[PDB]
Amino acid sequence: APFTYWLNPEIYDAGGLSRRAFPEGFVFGTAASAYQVEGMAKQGGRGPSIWDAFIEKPGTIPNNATADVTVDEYHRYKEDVNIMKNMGFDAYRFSISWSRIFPNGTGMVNQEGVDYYNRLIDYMVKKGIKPYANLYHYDLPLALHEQYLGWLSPNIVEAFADYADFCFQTFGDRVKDWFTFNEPRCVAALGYDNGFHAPGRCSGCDAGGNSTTEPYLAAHHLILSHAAAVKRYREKYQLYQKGRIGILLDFVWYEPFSDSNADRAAAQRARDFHLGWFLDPIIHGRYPYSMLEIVKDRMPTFSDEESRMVKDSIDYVGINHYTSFYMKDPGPWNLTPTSYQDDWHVGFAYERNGVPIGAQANSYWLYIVPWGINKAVTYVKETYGNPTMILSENGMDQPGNVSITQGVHDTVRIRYYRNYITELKKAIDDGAKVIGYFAWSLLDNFEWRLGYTSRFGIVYVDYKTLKRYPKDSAFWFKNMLS
Ligand SMILES: OC[C@@H]1[C@@H](O)[C@H](O)[C@H](O)c2nccn21
Repeated sequence: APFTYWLNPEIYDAGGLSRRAFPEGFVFGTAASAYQVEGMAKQGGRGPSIWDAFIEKPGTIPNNATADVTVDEYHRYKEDVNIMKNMGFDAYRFSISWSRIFPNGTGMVNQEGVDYYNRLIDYMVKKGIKPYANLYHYDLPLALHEQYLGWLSPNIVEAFADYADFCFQTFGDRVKDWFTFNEPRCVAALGYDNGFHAPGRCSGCDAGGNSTTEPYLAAHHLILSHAAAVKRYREKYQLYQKGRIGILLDFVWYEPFSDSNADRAAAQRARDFHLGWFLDPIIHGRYPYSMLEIVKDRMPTFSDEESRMVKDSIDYVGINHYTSFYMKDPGPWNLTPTSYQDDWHVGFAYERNGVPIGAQANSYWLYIVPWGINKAVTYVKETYGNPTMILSENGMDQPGNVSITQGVHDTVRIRYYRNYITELKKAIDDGAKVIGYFAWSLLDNFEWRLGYTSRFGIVYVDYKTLKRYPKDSAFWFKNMLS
């Protein structure tokens, strides 16, 4: 419809933002993941992942949609990179599909898979887009899950390190910025606490599991796998390739509902279980105190050697930040362990004095709370010794069921980005060592359990034709970044 092409004046209101408002060399980019954008899930030599198996169960994804094709970046990568360049972005964080490189997780390399990533990276470099390569975004090769239950076995650690090592050796001559994992908290909690994500394990889940122990086991092995991969990079590659390696951690801002000691403690406890679970080991070589005291024997311990390997195993930390909630003390605690989520012993709140903390996006979990990004970045600065940070994801979603015509006029997303980036700038002006910002995501894509019912892109994708239509938010970035 002709209204698709109405010029939204919001595009040109940058709210005082520009590159001059950020540090010299500050990177702006977009982020996506292999499974969510590539397609060719069962082609090109790619081995099955745990999500290929998980999606097979009817009812798992709305309308039984799959990511077998999704937005087909496998074939359309030049177009996508061209849009990124045209909108003024400096960088693209993509992920490498483990099972596209090693169909069964180990051993035989799938050369067709290697050739794909080589094409993608060479084109990015040609067009002057900086590659940031994440090694893992939820896509464990099914064979490793079948062999020894994947993240639940110590066997996975060296399996991951070998895969990482291969990637460094193969792609590290042009990829200078690496991440080991996207959101290991999500991998552990959604995969093994409530089974919402693959492999769908939890207490009483059809696939089996134990919510009291398995999340902590998976998280422990993810931390070890991260540190073993970083060891490979540091000992064999870093000096020659002159790149950097880190990890991507989700961080919801938890704000005390009131200034009571109990509510402040509740908020800290939520931070500990959400972020500290991974960041305390990396920065201090130990788990958070609250977690140790609450979870006790159900949390694995690091050997002295492991602790040394894990501590300072990053050159920077990616903070994936979207939203904030209020946190309350929930009263006396139940003494019987039931789940990781229950181990937090906190109460969530979404409003205070009849006022919502913010408007909701399409996603049930996503509340629009711009001030939260400032508090979250300041918290990491003050708590973890002013580490080098990348704000590695930020964005919001519309319903999937919107047309091209209305889908492109995403004024709410412009406001989201203007406000959140403004609040991030305040944190940086106050001393936070943030070196980059990445929007989730360039394209509308396969949104895990929500399938195609959620649209996170700054570029609309018609799923019938796979044609791209930049939304007003993409043009907002284009104007702001120029
Ligand atoms: O929900 C939108 C996106 C996901 O598509 C993706 O897994 C990303 O890593 C992420 N972290 C928090 C939210 N999101």
